[PDB]
Amino acid sequence: FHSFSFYELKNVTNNFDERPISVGGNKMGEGGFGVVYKGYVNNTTVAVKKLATTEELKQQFDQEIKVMAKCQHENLVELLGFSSDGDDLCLVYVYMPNGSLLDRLSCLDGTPPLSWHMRCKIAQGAANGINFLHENHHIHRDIKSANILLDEAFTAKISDFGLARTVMTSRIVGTTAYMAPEALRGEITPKSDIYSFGVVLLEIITGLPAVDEHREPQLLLDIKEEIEDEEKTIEDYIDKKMNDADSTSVEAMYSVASQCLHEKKNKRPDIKKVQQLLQEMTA
Ligand SMILES: CCCNc1ncc(-c2nc3ccccc3s2)c(N[C@@H]2C[C@H](CO)[C@@H](O)[C@H]2O)n1
Repeated sequence: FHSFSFYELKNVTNNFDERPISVGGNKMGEGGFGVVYKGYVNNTTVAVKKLATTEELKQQFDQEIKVMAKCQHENLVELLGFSSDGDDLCLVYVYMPNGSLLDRLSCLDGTPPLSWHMRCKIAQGAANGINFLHENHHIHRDIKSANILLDEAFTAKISDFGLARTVMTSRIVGTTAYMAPEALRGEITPKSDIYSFGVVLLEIITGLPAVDEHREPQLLLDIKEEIEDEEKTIEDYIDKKMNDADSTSVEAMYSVASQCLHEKKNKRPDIKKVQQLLQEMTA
C-alpha cells in the first residue's frame, strides 16, 4: 500500500481536528484504539485512522496492515495507504459517504430511514465480508453496526481490524452488548463473530440500538428472549420507519439472527450457512 508522510495527512486533516464535521472539524469518531479523521488526498476524500501501552498501540497498526495486505474484498473497507514516519501511526481508507449502519439505523443528522430492500442488501453484503475474513482464517472480534460502513451505493463494508486475530485471553476486548458469552469469558473463536452478527441482524429488523440505557430491556439480545417466551412476536418489534417490509422476509431474517444467537457456540451456524440463508430470503 501507498506510503504517506505524517505531515501530508496532518495537512489534509487540519492538524488532526477533534471536532465533528457538522460544526467545522475533521473527527469522524473513535473505536478500535484509534481516532478517525476526515481528509482529502490524491483528488479523493479519505478516512484517516491516527493510532495514538506504547508497544500495544504499535501492535494494533502492524495487525491491520498484515490482515489487509492479504484482505482485499468488496465488503471490507479498502486500505489505500499508511504513515509510520511521524510520532503517531496512521491508516488511510476510502471515505464511506453514508457512514455507519448504526448512524443510518438511528437516522443520525436527518438522513432518511433505510428501506427493508436496502437492509437485506446490507445484511447479505456484511455476511459476505465476514465470510471473506473467516475463509482467510481471521476473527474480527468487534462485529457491530458502528463497524459496518456504507458506500455511495449503500454497499456494506466491514471496518476496524485493530482487534483482529479455540484460544483464551486475559485482555478481554470487544463491545459488551454485541459479545458472545464465551468471548466475554476470554475465548477467541470465529463463532463469536456469528453471535455479534445476530445482534446486528436484530438491529436491522428493529431499528433499535444493541444497548439503550433508557430502554426496557436495556439490551437488544434480551428482546430475543421475550419473543421466544411468546409474550410478543418479531412483528411487534419490526422497525416502523419502513414501508416495504413483508412478514416472510422479516421472519426469515429473524430465524437467521435466532440461529446466530445460540448461547452454545457449537450450535450456531458457520458464516457460509448464514450467507446461504440470507440469499434464500431474497430469492
Ligand atoms: C459521516 C460520514 C462518515 N464516513 C466514514 N468513512 C469511513 C470511516 C472509516 N472508519 C474506519 C475504521 C477502521 C478501519 C477503516 C475505517 S474507514 C468512517 N468512520 C466513522 C468512525 C466510526 C469508526 O471508528 C464509524 O462508526 C464511522 O462513523 N466514517
